[PDB]
Amino acid sequence: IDPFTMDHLKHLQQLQNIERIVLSGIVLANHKIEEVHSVLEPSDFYYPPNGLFFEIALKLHEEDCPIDENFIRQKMPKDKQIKEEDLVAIFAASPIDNIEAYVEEIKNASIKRKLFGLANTIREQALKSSDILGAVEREVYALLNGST
Amino acid sequence: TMDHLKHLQQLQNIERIVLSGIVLANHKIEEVHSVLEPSDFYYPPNGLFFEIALKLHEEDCPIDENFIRQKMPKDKQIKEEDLVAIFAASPIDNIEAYVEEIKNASIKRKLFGLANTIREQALESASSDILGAVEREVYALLNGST
Amino acid sequence: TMDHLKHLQQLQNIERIVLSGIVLANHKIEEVHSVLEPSDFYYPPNGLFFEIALKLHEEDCPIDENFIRQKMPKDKQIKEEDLVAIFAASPIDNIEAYVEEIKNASIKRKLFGLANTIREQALESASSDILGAVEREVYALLNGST
Amino acid sequence: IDPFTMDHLKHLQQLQNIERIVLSGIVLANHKIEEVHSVLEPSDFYYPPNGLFFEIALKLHEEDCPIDENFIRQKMPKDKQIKEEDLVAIFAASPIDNIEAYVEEIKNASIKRKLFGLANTIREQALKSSDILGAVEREVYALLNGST
Amino acid sequence: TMDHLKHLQQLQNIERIVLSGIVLANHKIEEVHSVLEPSDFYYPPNGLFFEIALKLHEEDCPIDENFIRQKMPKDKQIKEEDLVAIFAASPIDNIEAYVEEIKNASIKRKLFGLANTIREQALESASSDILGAVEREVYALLNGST
Amino acid sequence: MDHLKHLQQLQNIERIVLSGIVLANHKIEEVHSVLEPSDFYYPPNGLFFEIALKLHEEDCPIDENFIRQKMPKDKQIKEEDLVAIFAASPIDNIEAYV
Amino acid sequence: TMDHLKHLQQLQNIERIVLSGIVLANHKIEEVHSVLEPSDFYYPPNGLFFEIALKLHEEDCPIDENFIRQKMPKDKQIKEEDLVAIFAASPIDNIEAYVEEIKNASIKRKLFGLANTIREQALESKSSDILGAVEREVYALLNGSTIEGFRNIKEVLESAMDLITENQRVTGIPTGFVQLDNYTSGFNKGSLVIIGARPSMGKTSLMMNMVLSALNDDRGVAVFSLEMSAEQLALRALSDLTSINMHDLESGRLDDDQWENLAKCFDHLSQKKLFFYDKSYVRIEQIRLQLRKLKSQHKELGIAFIDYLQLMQIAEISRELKTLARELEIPIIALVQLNRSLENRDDKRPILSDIKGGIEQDADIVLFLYRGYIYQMRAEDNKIDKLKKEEERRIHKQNGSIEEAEIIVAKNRNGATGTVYTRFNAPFTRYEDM
Amino acid sequence: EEIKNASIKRKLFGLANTIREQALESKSSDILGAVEREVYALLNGSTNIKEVLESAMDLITENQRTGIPTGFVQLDNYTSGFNKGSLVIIGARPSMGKTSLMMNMVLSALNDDRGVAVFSLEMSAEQLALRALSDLTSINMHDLESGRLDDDQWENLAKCFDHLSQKKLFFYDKSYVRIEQIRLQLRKLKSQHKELGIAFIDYLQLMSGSKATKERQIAEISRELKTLARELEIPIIALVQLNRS
Repeated sequence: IDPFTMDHLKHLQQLQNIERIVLSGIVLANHKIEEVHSVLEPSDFYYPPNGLFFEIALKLHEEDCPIDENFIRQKMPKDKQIKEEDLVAIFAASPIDNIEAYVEEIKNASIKRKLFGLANTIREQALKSSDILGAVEREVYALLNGST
Repeated sequence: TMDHLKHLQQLQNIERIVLSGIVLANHKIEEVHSVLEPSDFYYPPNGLFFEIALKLHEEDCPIDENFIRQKMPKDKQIKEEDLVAIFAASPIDNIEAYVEEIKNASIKRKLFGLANTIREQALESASSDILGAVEREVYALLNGST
Repeated sequence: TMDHLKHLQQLQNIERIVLSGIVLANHKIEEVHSVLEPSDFYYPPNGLFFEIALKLHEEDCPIDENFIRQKMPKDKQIKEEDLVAIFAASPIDNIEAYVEEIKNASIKRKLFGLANTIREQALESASSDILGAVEREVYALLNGST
Repeated sequence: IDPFTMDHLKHLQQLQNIERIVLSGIVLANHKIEEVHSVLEPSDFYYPPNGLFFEIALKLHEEDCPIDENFIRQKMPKDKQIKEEDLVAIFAASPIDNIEAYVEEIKNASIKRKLFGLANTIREQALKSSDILGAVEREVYALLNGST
Repeated sequence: TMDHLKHLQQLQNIERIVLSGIVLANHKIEEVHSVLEPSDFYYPPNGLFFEIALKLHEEDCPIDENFIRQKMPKDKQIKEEDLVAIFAASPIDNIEAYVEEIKNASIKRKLFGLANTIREQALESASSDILGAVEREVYALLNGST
Repeated sequence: MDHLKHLQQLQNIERIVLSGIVLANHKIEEVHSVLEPSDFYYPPNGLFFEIALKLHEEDCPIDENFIRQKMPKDKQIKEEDLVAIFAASPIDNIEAYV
Repeated sequence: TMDHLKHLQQLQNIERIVLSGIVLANHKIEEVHSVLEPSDFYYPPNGLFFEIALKLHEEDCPIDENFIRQKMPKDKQIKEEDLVAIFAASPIDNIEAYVEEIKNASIKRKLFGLANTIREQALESKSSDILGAVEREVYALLNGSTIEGFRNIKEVLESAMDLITENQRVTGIPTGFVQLDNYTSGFNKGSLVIIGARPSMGKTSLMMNMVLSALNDDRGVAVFSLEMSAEQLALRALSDLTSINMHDLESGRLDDDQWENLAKCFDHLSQKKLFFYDKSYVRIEQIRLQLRKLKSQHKELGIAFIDYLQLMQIAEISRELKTLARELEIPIIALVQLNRSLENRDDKRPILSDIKGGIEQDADIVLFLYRGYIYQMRAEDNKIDKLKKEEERRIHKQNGSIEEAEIIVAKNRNGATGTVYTRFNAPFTRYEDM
Repeated sequence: EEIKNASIKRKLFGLANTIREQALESKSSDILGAVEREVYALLNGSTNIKEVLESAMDLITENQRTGIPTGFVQLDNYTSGFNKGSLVIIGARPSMGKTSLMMNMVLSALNDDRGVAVFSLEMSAEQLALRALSDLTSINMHDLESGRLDDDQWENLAKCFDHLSQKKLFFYDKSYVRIEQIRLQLRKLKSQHKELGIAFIDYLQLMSGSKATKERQIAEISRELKTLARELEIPIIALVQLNRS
């Protein structure tokens, strides 16, 4: 955006780091992937390498394979490859016990992001209007199903 | 692309015709007000026009040039050009569709504003609190149409 | 694209960790050898390392710096840098997955070579004779994995 | 390829000629198309005009129409048209009785060709490896079904 | 693209072979005429050739160089080059397929002309009258093939 | 795989040289006298070199900041290489490395 | 992959740096304030910080953690995280560029504000008014930039006086000839000086002595030989130092007493600030560039010499050379080889116009070499030829090989025009001073 | 006029956007130059008998309402003072006292309290001032240049010092300025100071041929200068160094 208000950006800096740490803890604790996946999805990540990282992690756990640098490094989807910086930075992250609070944060950012595009969409729809009236209800059902 | 202005001029035209039809048919005001509110109009002179019309019908006073011209709220006055232009409009019978059409346009504006509101919510890195805001807006829109 | 080398360095790393884990846990050598062979390693010093380890376990001799350093085959010696680097590696428990992973890499190399072999067959305008070569290779691969 | 070893090319020169003669005999003997088709397919031809030639020949026999220059010349698929040189050269070919030995030759070349691309494929697969292990079996089933 | 001429030369060739086969086998003329007409030939000397052949068979006179050369209609004569070229053609047995093939080519020409006709109808901004023209053409084509 | 061994070493050497010039601004002259931006294998290194030259010509010192602002704004060097340059251990008399 | 404002947090760091440099060097605040202002700062605590710094400097009070923490305005409070971070910053010298760059950032800020402003201003319209607004904004920015500006003379006048009075307490670089310095008043800075001499007259030898005149004044000299190589040029100078004839020095043989004085002048010159460039037929721009380069490398450089200029236009060469003369603020001396049309004339004395795409004008001071004996000889030969149609050298050698020479001072901008007589020594090819 | 207004606005907005995006780069000097060029673009974009009759009225009304004093009444008998927007040129040989002579006429305008802009390419500003003080204090050049001055000379010196110091005087000693750069700088200074009624330049050297057009011609330069002369409506004076022929 064109607007620069010396803020909101730090929120982004925060969320990257959060995703990083979240991934790190699971690197250390392979089992946490279930409680993470129960909440977060690969698309839910802001930072794309983190989301892809998550995807690979999932595919590894489903075949009962432990999580570390090597596994990820070979089990690359070869459709997209992760930049080394993002890769290493995740392992570098300070792993903190009890991350269920942090998971919700990224879930929150994902909620926000899913909201913005939708808002733009429905805004554009109004330019036919009964269809937009229905569109509100459909978006409502979407969010309602999303939260619960 | 000069697109959007052409729609706006049209909605103005609709408001004109509606008001003209009410000028000719005083009784239609009930079925109009039953749907629309003064705030629901896009073009301000038309909305004010509507408000005055309401205040006249409530006191059993007929609606024509003279009445509006005199029963002005003296806080704001309607431009004579727009005023006469309303009377100049070709009045078409059974405008009940046109009424709801303007309802639709008002819905559009309220929608734009609401969507922008939640956009501002997205500007404020809160999300469960943000999640609730949608639900509250839903009740507003749901009650508005029905 | 600097791609392939990054995988090779990694497989080296895996071999390192595996050997380290065996250094710490002498008993794991049985479950390792049950799968892998000295020829199955990509990195030669690691394979030789493995061979020596085998010869030590067979004679009930423990595995550490001293043993390897002395029980050298004197036909080839392991570079000290690689040697120590093996000990330096972070040993991780239950490497049975890593073992099969290296098995997979060995499978990859044997595959490359086999495919190239049949490619050479295609270089030699023979085809029923060429047709048979695939079947013989099939038994080799089938027996290898199972 | 970059390699030139004064040989293997003559094999190619041979196979073109073989396809040519094979086609010629059927031009002379319309009935042989069945025993050819039972073995060879249009894709099995190295030289594309020969394969297309074969395709048209098949479509002509199925409607019980004899095989000569004219029939082919009109019943062009109009999606691809054959160069006149290749066309005439086939009829020009010396027709020899008992071609069942020659059919097998082109079948052989087709086997070789089908092999090479496959070899490259499976070579590339190894770069995930269990999938490649399965890939060997699938290629095996493919070739096994191909020969029998 | 030099395409279409190559087809035309071929159809000429077919007509040649057909006539040659009839030269060798006089009896085939019945099964030919049963299908084709003099007007049905593309190459005019071939059609005239056919006409003369018919007139000869009807009077129980055999068909060869001499007969054609003498039984010329004297309104039009066949070029000697084309004439001899007919005899030069390699005669192939059972040409009943070739006959219908030429029938097909004649069908093609009659089709081109018919389609062009209705095109001219479209040139004349008439349409129910124009609608009928298609139906009449349909009966013509339907009767022609069957 | 000796070729890529040389590759992984050359990346390091380029970085080293660049860092040495970071600390010793004046060395850029003897570098340019030999090397050119195209002479570099790793593109960000060449780009970096180019920027360094542009800074020296306007007699401006060389550090993390000078590069970041004076980005060609056609291309921005990925952070991973960029920092790694500064992280490189400085070694003197790199003329042989050059 | 790219996020705006990322560079900005880096931009803040620069402010931090500059402030730290001023912390260490209190005097730097003046040269900072002369450019930057408190509003010029992006990061507010830094700007107000600067404000405080100014208020403290004006009362002649040093700037430090103690002085800063105490003189708090109590209207705005600097966050602890920042406050410490500023002092914690690593101290950096030559922060002038950093100041300039922060000025750049502020400038950019004025840009973003004004650029948006004028557009909306123009939206309403009297478009002529909008135009005038553009003009006023233009003048505002122009005054704001202060890049290659004008003002002010009166300040520099005082320093220019304080410089000449200090020496009054020689005006330029010493020539070597007291006769010549009476007219030239020494080599004044940014002054273009040219010497046009005929070949073998001892031009190349004469130049080196004047080079030495600057070397004993410890002033950096850049030397440019296009046609000739450096080695010989050094050899002549040693021929003038060791007082040894050219041939003995060139051939190789030296006795016990001469090699000693030779080696004695050797390291003497070796330690002297001397630079060489023997590459042939260099272009004028390459000269400008290399001189920029060497002056950037060495501040000490106070004078330059070139030998010699070739005929191809001379006006533009002299122009760009005067340009560079005032640019690097040092007097530049180049040698020119005059046209042969000089000798076609009856009076073979060199004149200003003899080197004729136009005639050279840009030179401030022009000097000519004239040997009175060499043209006397030709007249005597002509008279002999006239007598047919109608030992002196050995005496010269026995005298001490001294001949009369004239150094014509034909051109001296806003000075005196005259001729000076100097004794020339033929074997050493040297001009004796008296 | 109104449609022209709209077009003007149209171009303006584009320019505004251009400069807006330019800031993202973060070379501010380049940005300054961009401002100057865009300014020139806008400025240039903006700017029979009955026609001449009006000017004929505006000329006599001006005399009823002559120029800037030269300093020499002899010369002012011919020149009739420095009329506004009039291009005047001086060709003089070197060392004749050209640099010295100009300053007297500078003083003549300064005593007329009209702002004078001075442009020295070849020489430095300081020296140019030193000659002026040499003419004010009536002291020989060398004494002022060397530094030693007695009680009576340093006194009259300091007395003329602040006297000239307060006068409306401007200087530009930067080397090798371009004609367009001159035009721009004069626009800037005239915009900064309205009072300035005259300008002086010393000096341009003549280069003939064809290679003299790209590397920097006085024929078109004099044209651009007449342009600016009528532009700022003030008489411009430049010094010329004639050829040796």
